[PDB]
This record gives sequence, C-alpha cells and structure tokens, in this order.
Amino acid sequence: SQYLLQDAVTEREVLLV
Repeated sequence: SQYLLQDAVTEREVLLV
C-alpha cells in the first residue's frame, strides 16, 4: 500500500483534466 500510488481522479474526469 505505501509503495503503491493510488488514484486521484474519478471515472468521468480521466483524460478531461
């Protein structure tokens, strides 16, 4: 968990950022 990066975007905002 500490070595892995989680997410930080939803599913409606993926490549729209």
